[PDB]
Amino acid sequence: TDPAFQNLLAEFQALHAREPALAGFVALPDSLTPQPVTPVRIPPAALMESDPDLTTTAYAAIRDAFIAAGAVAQWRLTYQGSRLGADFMDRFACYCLIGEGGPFASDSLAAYVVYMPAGLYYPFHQHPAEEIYFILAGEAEFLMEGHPPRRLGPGDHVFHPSGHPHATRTYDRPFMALVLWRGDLETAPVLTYPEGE
Ligand SMILES: [Fe+3]
Repeated sequence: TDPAFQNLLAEFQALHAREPALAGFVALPDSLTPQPVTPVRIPPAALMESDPDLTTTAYAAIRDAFIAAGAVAQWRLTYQGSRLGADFMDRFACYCLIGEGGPFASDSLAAYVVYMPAGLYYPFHQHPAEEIYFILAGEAEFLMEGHPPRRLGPGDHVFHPSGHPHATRTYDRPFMALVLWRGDLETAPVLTYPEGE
């Protein structure tokens, strides 16, 4: 429906295809049932739209498209009643494209955008889905329990085994990423340390 979302999908489908780490993770079913989205705006959206420093190589289209459908997105508010403050809540940017709260439905995958501004810590978090982080724009640090950290640029990617604690920290750069889920799509991410860290 909303042509913002229309263009987005199409930018999704084509990158998926061009990118082995995506196409290797999940097959695109081709073949997604449309569903209405109730818009929710949050300040992070503003942030994403505004950020002058979401730099790329090969991934401007999708990026722009992510931005464009931002106006119509269901912005999420995961971590709501946690230990995380508005500091977090008003900076951490996420919406659904494929799945719950997104314009398209699927039993096989979900797809998302993550934005984070500079000077932010995304604390250690976890979920049942298997995960891929494909970076579109800027750069950030990726954290994963028991592995050395990785600085992630564009077209870089990280795999998250099930339940595996992972974190992100931005320094002076922002980033945007495509995030794909497979497996248990229904269980929302939770903080690994709801009281600490
Ligand atoms: Fe995750």
